[PDB]
Amino acid sequence: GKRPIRLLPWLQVVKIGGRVMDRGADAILPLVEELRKLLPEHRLLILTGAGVRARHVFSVGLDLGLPVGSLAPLAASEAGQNGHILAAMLASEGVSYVEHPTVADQLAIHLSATRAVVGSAFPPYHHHEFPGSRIPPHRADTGAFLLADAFGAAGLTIVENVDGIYTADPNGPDRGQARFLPETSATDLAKSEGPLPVDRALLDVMATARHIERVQVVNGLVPGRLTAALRGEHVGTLIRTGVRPA
Amino acid sequence: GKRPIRLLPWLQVVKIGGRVMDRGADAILPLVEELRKLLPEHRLLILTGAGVRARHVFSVGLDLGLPVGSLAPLAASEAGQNGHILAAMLASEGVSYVEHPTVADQLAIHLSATRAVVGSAFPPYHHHEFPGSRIPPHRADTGAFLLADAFGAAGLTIVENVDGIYTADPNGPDRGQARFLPETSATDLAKSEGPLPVDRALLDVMATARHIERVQVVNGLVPGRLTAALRGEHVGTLIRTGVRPA
Amino acid sequence: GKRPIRLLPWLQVVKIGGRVMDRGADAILPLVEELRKLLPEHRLLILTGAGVRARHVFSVGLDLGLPVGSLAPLAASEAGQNGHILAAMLASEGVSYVEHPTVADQLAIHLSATRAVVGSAFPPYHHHEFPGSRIPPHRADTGAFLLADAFGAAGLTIVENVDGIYTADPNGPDRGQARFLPETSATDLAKSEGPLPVDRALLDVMATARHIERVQVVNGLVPGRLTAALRGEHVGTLIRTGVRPA
Amino acid sequence: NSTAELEELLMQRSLTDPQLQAAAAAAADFRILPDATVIKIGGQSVIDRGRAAVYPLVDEIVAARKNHKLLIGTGAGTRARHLYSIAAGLGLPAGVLAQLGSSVADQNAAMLGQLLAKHGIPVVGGAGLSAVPLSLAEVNAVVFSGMPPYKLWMRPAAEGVIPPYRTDAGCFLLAEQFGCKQMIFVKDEDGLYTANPKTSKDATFIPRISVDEMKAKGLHDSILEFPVLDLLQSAQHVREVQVVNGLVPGNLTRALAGEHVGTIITAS
Amino acid sequence: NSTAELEELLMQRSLTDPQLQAAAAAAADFRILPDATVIKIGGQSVIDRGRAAVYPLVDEIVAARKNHKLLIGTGAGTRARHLYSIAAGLGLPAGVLAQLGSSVADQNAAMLGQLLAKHGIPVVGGAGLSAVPLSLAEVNAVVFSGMPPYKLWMRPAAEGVIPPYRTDAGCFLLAEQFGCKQMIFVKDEDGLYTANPKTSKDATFIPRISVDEMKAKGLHDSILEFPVLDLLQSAQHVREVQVVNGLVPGNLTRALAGEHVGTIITAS
Amino acid sequence: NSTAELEELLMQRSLTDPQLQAAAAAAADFRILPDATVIKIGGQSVIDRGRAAVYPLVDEIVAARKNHKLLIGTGAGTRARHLYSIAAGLGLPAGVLAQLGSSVADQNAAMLGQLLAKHGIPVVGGAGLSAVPLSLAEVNAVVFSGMPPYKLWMRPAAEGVIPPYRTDAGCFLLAEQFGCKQMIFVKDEDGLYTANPKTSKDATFIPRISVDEMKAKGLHDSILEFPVLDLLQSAQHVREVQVVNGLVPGNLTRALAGEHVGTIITAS
Ligand SMILES: Nc1ncnc2c1ncn2[C@@H]1O[C@H](COP(=O)(O)OP(=O)(O)OP(=O)(O)O)[C@@H](O)[C@H]1O
Ligand SMILES: Nc1ncnc2c1ncn2[C@@H]1O[C@H](COP(=O)(O)OP(=O)(O)OP(=O)(O)O)[C@@H](O)[C@H]1O
Ligand SMILES: Nc1ncnc2c1ncn2[C@@H]1O[C@H](COP(=O)(O)OP(=O)(O)OP(=O)(O)O)[C@@H](O)[C@H]1O
Ligand SMILES: [Mg+2]
Ligand SMILES: [Mg+2]
Ligand SMILES: [Mg+2]
Ligand SMILES: [W+6]
Ligand SMILES: [W+6]
Ligand SMILES: [W+6]
Ligand SMILES: [W+6]
Ligand SMILES: [W+6]
Ligand SMILES: [W+6]
Ligand SMILES: [W+6]
Ligand SMILES: [W+6]
Ligand SMILES: [W+6]
Ligand SMILES: [W+6]
Ligand SMILES: [W+6]
Ligand SMILES: [W+6]
Ligand SMILES: [W+6]
Ligand SMILES: [W+6]
Ligand SMILES: [W+6]
Ligand SMILES: [W+6]
Ligand SMILES: [W+6]
Ligand SMILES: [W+6]
Ligand SMILES: [W+6]
Ligand SMILES: [W+6]
Ligand SMILES: [W+6]
Ligand SMILES: [W+6]
Ligand SMILES: [W+6]
Ligand SMILES: [W+6]
Ligand SMILES: [W+6]
Ligand SMILES: [W+6]
Ligand SMILES: [W+6]
Ligand SMILES: [W+6]
Ligand SMILES: [W+6]
Ligand SMILES: [W+6]
Ligand SMILES: [W+6]
Ligand SMILES: [W+6]
Ligand SMILES: [W+6]
Ligand SMILES: [W+6]
Ligand SMILES: [W+6]
Ligand SMILES: [W+6]
Ligand SMILES: [W+6]
Ligand SMILES: [W+6]
Ligand SMILES: [W+6]
Ligand SMILES: [W+6]
Ligand SMILES: [W+6]
Ligand SMILES: [W+6]
Ligand SMILES: [W+6]
Ligand SMILES: [W+6]
Ligand SMILES: [W+6]
Ligand SMILES: [W+6]
Ligand SMILES: [W+6]
Ligand SMILES: [W+6]
Ligand SMILES: [W+6]
Ligand SMILES: [W+6]
Ligand SMILES: [W+6]
Ligand SMILES: [W+6]
Ligand SMILES: [W+6]
Ligand SMILES: [W+6]
Ligand SMILES: [W+6]
Ligand SMILES: [W+6]
Ligand SMILES: [W+6]
Ligand SMILES: [W+6]
Ligand SMILES: [W+6]
Ligand SMILES: [W+6]
Ligand SMILES: [W+6]
Ligand SMILES: [W+6]
Ligand SMILES: [W+6]
Ligand SMILES: [W+6]
Repeated sequence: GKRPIRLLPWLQVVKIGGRVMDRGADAILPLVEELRKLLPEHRLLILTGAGVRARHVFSVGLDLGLPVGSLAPLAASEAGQNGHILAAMLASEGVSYVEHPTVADQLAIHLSATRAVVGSAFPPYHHHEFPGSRIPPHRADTGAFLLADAFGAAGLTIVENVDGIYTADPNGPDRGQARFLPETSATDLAKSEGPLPVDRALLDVMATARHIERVQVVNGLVPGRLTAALRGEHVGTLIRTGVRPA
Repeated sequence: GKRPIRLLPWLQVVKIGGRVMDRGADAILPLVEELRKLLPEHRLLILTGAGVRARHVFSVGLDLGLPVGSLAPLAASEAGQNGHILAAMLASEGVSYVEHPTVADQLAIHLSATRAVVGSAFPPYHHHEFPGSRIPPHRADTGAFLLADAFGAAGLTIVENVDGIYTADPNGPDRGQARFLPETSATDLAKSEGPLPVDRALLDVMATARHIERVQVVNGLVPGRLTAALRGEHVGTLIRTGVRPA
Repeated sequence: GKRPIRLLPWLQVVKIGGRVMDRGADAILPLVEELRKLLPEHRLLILTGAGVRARHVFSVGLDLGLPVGSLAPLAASEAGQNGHILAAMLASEGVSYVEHPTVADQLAIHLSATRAVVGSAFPPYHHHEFPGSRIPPHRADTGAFLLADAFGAAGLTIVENVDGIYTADPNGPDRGQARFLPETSATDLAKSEGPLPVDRALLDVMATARHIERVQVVNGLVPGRLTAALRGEHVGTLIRTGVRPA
Repeated sequence: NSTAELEELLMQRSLTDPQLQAAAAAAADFRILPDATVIKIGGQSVIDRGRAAVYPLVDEIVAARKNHKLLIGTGAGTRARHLYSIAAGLGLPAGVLAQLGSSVADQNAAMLGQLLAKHGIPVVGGAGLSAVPLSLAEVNAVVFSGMPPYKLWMRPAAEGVIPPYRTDAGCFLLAEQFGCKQMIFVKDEDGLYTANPKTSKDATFIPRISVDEMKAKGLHDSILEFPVLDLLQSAQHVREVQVVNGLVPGNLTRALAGEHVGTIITAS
Repeated sequence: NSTAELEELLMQRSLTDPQLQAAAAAAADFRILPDATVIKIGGQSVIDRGRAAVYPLVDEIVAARKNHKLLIGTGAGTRARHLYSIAAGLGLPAGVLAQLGSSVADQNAAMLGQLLAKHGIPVVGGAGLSAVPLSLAEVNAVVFSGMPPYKLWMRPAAEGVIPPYRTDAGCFLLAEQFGCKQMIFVKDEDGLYTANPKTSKDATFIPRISVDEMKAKGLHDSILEFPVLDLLQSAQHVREVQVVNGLVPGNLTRALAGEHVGTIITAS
Repeated sequence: NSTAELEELLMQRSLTDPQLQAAAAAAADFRILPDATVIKIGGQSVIDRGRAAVYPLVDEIVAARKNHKLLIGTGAGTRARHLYSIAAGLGLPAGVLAQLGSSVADQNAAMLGQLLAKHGIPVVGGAGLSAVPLSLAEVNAVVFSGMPPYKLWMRPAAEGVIPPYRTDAGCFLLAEQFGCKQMIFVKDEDGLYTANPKTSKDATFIPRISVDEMKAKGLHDSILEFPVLDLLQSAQHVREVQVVNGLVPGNLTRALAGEHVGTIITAS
C-alpha cells in the first residue's frame, strides 16, 4: 500500500504491563526466566509500563491541580523505573535498560551488541501530551505500539496480568458478566464504551498503523504464554489493527 | 617519523557528500545497497556532509548578519540530518547514527558491536570556528579527514556527485574547459585558485597530517566505485597528502 | 546470608592506580600489552584512579579554601582523564572509556559488545561527599570496590605501584621498618593507624560488603602480576573483606 | 467527587475506566504560567524570509517584553520541507521525518536567539517554560524550538508520512499545558481567508471563526492546519488563538495590546 | 602549616597519611553560599499529602523568599517505598534501589517546581546551587531533588538493602557543602519526641537535643534517621538542624524568622 | 551584491568558489554581544597560584561587573601540561591531548565559579554567551572554560602533538564570534617584552605592537603564542587584545576602565 519501509523487520517488541511488575518477585522471577530462554530465539525490545505508582503520582498531581502535560512525564518515570528493575534482573545475560533517545536512534546498534534491551514503553510526549482528559492518554501500550509500528517490527506482544480482553473488567464490579474475547479488532473495541486492559489511544494509533497487523495480549502470569505468543500461537486475545498486507 | 600511534588502524572512513544525499532515493538507494554489501568486508565509519540545506541556512544566516561561528553549527546540523537518514536505511543491518562525543570517545566499542556506524562529517568547531571567511571553513571533508587521520585509519574515501577533481567546476560556467585530474597533491591544489569539490581547509589539514597518505574522491553515483576505492583501485581522483611512510 | 543477587557474576573488575598511570609510557605500555593479552580470558571493567594531578588540584582547591565536596569532583576528573588515556591505548582492541551513568546502567550491554571497557574508579559523590576530612574520602579504591561488590563481580584486583601493603609507607620516612603483608583483613587494617596504599574508606565499605570476599593488591609495574592475580594466584597482598560465602 | 473517591478509582480501575476518567475531570485546574503569551514565529512564513521579516519582529519582541511575558516558539520551514521530501521518497515513516523537522526548528530558534541575546532573552530547551527569565522585568521572554518532542513516537497522519503535529501544534500544546493566556501565530498573511490568498485573487478575509465553522465551510486555507485545530477544540486552557501577519510593522505589538488584528479562531 | 608544607605532603604521601590529613584540616574554610538556608520539603510527610499540605507551603516559600535565600529540596515518599519493596524482594542491592528512589524525589521536585514557576523559582539539577536564581531579589530560591547522586555507588547500610543516605542526607550534605547558614527539615510532626508520636499517645516533645543525647537516650523516633545524624556530627559548616511541622500554617516562615518552632538537633 | 545574487551563488557553486566567498564577505555584520568584554584568567599564570592570585581577582570581578559585562574564561595550566606530557609520551595525537586539556580548564572554571557563586555569577558551558546572567545588573558576568571544543578534531600543529589552539585561542574565538568590544588576557607578567622576562634579566617592555611587528622582530616571548596571534589577524570584530598582569592589584579593574596597562597587541 506504498507504505513506509520497515526499519527493523526482524525485531520482536514485548510490552510488559506495569501491574505485572507491581506483583514483585512472584511474577517477575518467572517472567525473567522465560525471557532468558527467549533471548537466543528472538531479537527483543522489551518495554515496560508504569503500573500502580503512576496512579499514585496521578492522585497527587491531580490533587495539586496539575494539567495532563504535567502528569505524563511523571507516569513515564514509573515505567522507566520498572525497566531499570527488569534490566537489572537480566544484566547477567547482557541486557541493559536504554533511554528514549537511544531507542529512537541507536536501537539497531544495541541489538547488534546484545540479544535484548529494555526500555520504557511510555512515549516522550510529556508536556506536549494532548489535552482533553486529565489522564495522559498516550501511555505504555500506545508508546510500544507506536515504536513497533514505526520500526515495522515482526510483532508486538502485550504481556498483562489477565488472559486478554474481556467484555468487562474481570477484576471489576461487573466481573460476573465479563466474557473472554479471543479475538477482536481495534475498530470494534474503539466503538465500545467501557474499560479495557489497553489504552484507548492504542486503538487510535492502530487505525493509522502501517505495518503491524495484529497485537496479542497475553497473561504474563502464566509461564509459557509469552513464548507461545512470540511464535504466533493464540494464547490470549488477538487484536486486529486493520492494517492489511501489501 | 616519530608520529603518533594509530588508534584504529583497521578502520575505513567514508565521507558521503551532502549533495549525493540531496539526490534522494535515486542516489541513496543504490548507495545503501553498495554499503550493505561492504559491511562484511570492512569496518566502516560513514560520515555524511551537509549539502543544499546548509546553503539555505547560510543564505538566511548571512542575511541576518550572523558571524561564521553562528553559521558553523547550523550547517553541521544538516550533515547530522543526512546521517540520520542514511543510518535509518541501514538500520536493519545493525547500523545506527552516533553523535560526535560517541565518535570521539566510544567509536571502538561501537565498531565492536556492529560493522558500520554513521556519523556527521562536520567537526564540532561551532561557535569556535575560525574567522576570516563568512563561510565556515571546517566543513565535512575537513572533519572527516581530521578524524580519519587522528585515528590513523586505513583510509578516507570521499564519495561525491562527480568523478573527482577537475581543473574547473564541471557543473559551472567554465564547464567546457574542465579537465579531469586522476591524481593530484594537496600542495598543488592549495596553490591553485578556483573552486574544488573538497573544502580548501582539507588541503590545510592534509599538510599537518600524520598518517593518511592518500584520499580518493570518487563518484558515488556510479555503483561499484566506492567498493573499488575501498580496495585501493583508482577510479576517481587520488589526492596525495604529503604524509610519507615511516 | 540472604544477600542481594549478583548482577554480573562473570565480571572481573581491575582498578589501576593513578600513580601507575603517572609513570607514563614506561609503565603504561607494558600494562597495555598485558591487558591486551587478558581480553580473551576475562570480561573486564578496568577502572582508573587519579594520581598526582588530583594532589595538585587539592593543593589549589585547599589554598582557595574549598570544601571537601568541591574537591571530590575535581579529583574525579583526573581519574577520568587517566581512563581516557588508557582506553585510547586499547582502542584498536575494541575498548572504549564509558562514563559513570553508562557504567551504572549499561555495563552489561557494553560488555556484550566488547571484551573490556574502561571507566573512572572514582564514585560520583561529588558535592555530596561526606564531611570530616578536607580530603575526599571516597576515592578510586573505594569506588571500584563499591561497584565490584554491587555487581557481585567475580573479583576486584587493585593494581598499584608497590608490591602490596606494608607495615609502613615503603616509599616514606619510615621506609626502613616497612614489612610486607602478604595477607591481611580489612578489620585489622581499619584498627591500625598509618598510611596505606588504599583508601581508608575502602575498609569501611568492605565491612558492609555483600559479595567480594577478597581483594588483591598487586604491583602493576611487574609484568604478569595482574594476569596471575586474575587467576587467583597470590602475588601481592590479599585483603579479606569479612564477607563469608552463603 | 472527593480526593478519596478519585484515589480509590485511581487504585482500583484501569485508567480507561469511564468512571475514573470522569472523576479525574473534576480535579482542580492549576495554570502554570497564566500571565504568559505564547507566540509562534513562522518558519517558512517569517524566518526563512531573513532580515526584512525578522529584524522588525525582533524589535517588536524587545519592545513588547516590557509589558508582556512571552514564550516565543519557532517554525521550521523550507529546510524541513526538503528533509521531508528526501525522507518520504525513501519510504521513511512519520516518526523518522519528525526528528528531521525538529532540527530545522532548532536552527531557527538558534538564529532568533542570537539576535535577541544582547537583550537578555535566552533560547531554552527542556522546560520551554523557563521560570527565571520569564520572571524578570529585564527579561520576560524566552525563545524555544516549536517542534513537539514526539520523534519516533510521532502519531502518523491518516495518509502519507508528513508528521501531522509540527510547530504550530508544538507551540499550541505548550500554551495549553502551561495555561497561558493567549496564543498568537505570526505568519505571512493577514489572517484566515475563505480561500488561500496566495493562489486566489478573490479570497475574503475572516476576522473571527470557530473551528466547527471552518470545518463546515470546508475551509482548506491551511494557515493553520487541522491537527492544531482539533487540539484547540480539546484544550482546557487556551480556547482561542489569533493568527497575525508578522510582516506588517507592529502587528505583533498590537495583538499583544488587545487589538483585533488578524483572525481569531475559537474552539467553539 | 603553610601552603608549602601542605603541598609537599600532598605530593609525597598517600592521602591516607595522618600527617597530610592533619595539614589539610588546617586549610582555610570558604563558605560558598553562606547566606542561604536549605529546606527539605518532606516526601511522605508533605508532598504525598497533596494540596492541603503543599499549597500553604508554596505560599510560605513565595513570601519567605522576599527576606531569605532558599534552596528547597524534596523528599521521595511512598512511591520510593514501593520501589524499594519490589526491588528488595527481587534481591537487588542498595545501589540499584538508590537509583529508583532518585526518580521519585525528582517527580516531587517537578511537581513543586510547577507550582512555583509563575513565581520565578526554577527546579535545578547540576549545581543545586544555582547561582543566578539565588542572587536575584525577584527569585532568591530554587528547588532541587533531595536524593544524593550516589546511584550504584551508594554505601549500603549494615543490614538490608534500603539505601541509608536518602533525601534528608542529600539535603543536609548540600547545606554542608555550600556552607549554608541553616538547615530546616519540613515534615509532618512538630519535632522530635521521646517516642514516635504516630504510634504512641504519650511521647514527650523535645525542643532541643544533641545527637549524642539522642543516641544515649536510645531514641528510635526516626523523624531524622541516624545516617544524617552521623553526618551532622562530622559537619564543618552546619552544626545544628531544625525539624519543623510543615502542616502547621506559617511554621516554615517562623523558623526562617528565627523562631524556635520544632526541634533543634545539635552536632554536640 | 544583493541577497538574490548571494542566494544564487550559494545554491549553484561550491562553497570554495571565490565568487561565492566574495559575495558572502559583503553580508551585514551583526555583533551578538557587542557590550561584553571577554577576559581570560590564566591557568598556569593565575589560578594555579592559588589564593594570593585568585582572591584579589575575584574581588576585581565582583567590583567590575557593576560597570562592565564580562565573559570570564579560564586557562588550564600545570595539570594540562602533565596530561600532555604523559599522552605525548605514549604517542597520542593532538586530538586526544585536546580532550585532556579541556578537563583541566573545566576544573579551573569550577573553582573560580565556586568563589563567585555567592555573587550571583554562574559557570556556563553550552552558549558561553549566557544571555540571562549577562543581562542582569545583579549579575553581568559569567565564567566559562577556555578550551575550544575541537576535541578529537583539533587541528595539529606543524610539529609535535601539543594542541595549538588552547585556552587563549578558545577565549579569543568566543570574543570574536560574539563581536565583543574588548579581549583582555590576564596573566602573570606586565605584558609583552622583547624577551621572556622570567628567563632574561634585560627584556624591554612593549606597550603596544602589531602581530606583524611581533613576527618581524622575531618575538619568541610567547605570553600569547602564535596560533591566537594568527586568529587575531583574521578576526572581523576583535582587532586588538590587551595582555595584563593579574597579579598586580587592580590591573584588571584599570584595564576595564580604559587604562593602558599592559600590552596592546593589534591585528595590524
Ligand atoms: N475489558 C477488560 N478486559 C480485561 N481487563 C480489563 C478490562 N477492563 C479493565 N481491565 C483491567 O485492566 C487491568 C490491567 O490494568 P492496566 O492495563 O492499567 O495495567 P498495566 O497494563 O499493567 O499498566 P501499564 O499501562 O502502566 O503498563 C486488568 O487487570 C483488568 O482488571
Ligand atoms: N574543480 C572542481 N572539480 C570537481 N567539482 C567541482 C570543482 N569545483 C566545484 N565543483 C563542484 O563541487 C560540487 C560538489 O559540491 P560540494 O562539494 O559542495 O558538495 P558535497 O561535497 O556533496 O557537500 P558537503 O561538503 O556538504 O558534503 C560538484 O558537483 C561540482 O559542481
Ligand atoms: N602501608 C603502605 N603500604 C604500601 N604503600 C603505602 C603504604 N602507605 C603509603 N603507601 C604509599 O601508597 C603509594 C600508592 O599511592 P596511592 O595509593 O595514592 O596511589 P594510587 O593508588 O596510584 O592513586 P589513586 O588512589 O588516585 O589511584 C605507594 O607508592 C606507597 O608509597
Ligand atoms: Mg494494560
Ligand atoms: Mg564535496
Ligand atoms: Mg593506592
Ligand atoms: W522515562
Ligand atoms: W527513566
Ligand atoms: W527514559
Ligand atoms: W531520557
Ligand atoms: W525520559
Ligand atoms: W518535560
Ligand atoms: W516536553
Ligand atoms: W551535528
Ligand atoms: W545532529
Ligand atoms: W551530532
Ligand atoms: W551532539
Ligand atoms: W552536535
Ligand atoms: W554552539
Ligand atoms: W561551541
Ligand atoms: W569523572
Ligand atoms: W570524565
Ligand atoms: W565520568
Ligand atoms: W559523567
Ligand atoms: W563525571
Ligand atoms: W557536581
Ligand atoms: W553532585
Ligand atoms: W530539538
Ligand atoms: W547553537
Ligand atoms: W541554541
Ligand atoms: W536553560
Ligand atoms: W542551561
Ligand atoms: W521540556
Ligand atoms: W519540550
Ligand atoms: W518543561
Ligand atoms: W522539562
Ligand atoms: W516544555
Ligand atoms: W534552565
Ligand atoms: W533558568
Ligand atoms: W535560563
Ligand atoms: W525543538
Ligand atoms: W535524578
Ligand atoms: W518535568
Ligand atoms: W523538571
Ligand atoms: W538550570
Ligand atoms: W538549564
Ligand atoms: W550537581
Ligand atoms: W547534585
Ligand atoms: W553543583
Ligand atoms: W555541578
Ligand atoms: W549539588
Ligand atoms: W543552570
Ligand atoms: W543559572
Ligand atoms: W538562568
Ligand atoms: W536557572
Ligand atoms: W534527584
Ligand atoms: W569541557
Ligand atoms: W563542578
Ligand atoms: W561546574
Ligand atoms: W546554564
Ligand atoms: W543550566
Ligand atoms: W556552546
Ligand atoms: W563552547
Ligand atoms: W553558545
Ligand atoms: W550553544
Ligand atoms: W560558546
Ligand atoms: W543556560
Ligand atoms: W540562562
Ligand atoms: W544561567
Ligand atoms: W571547557
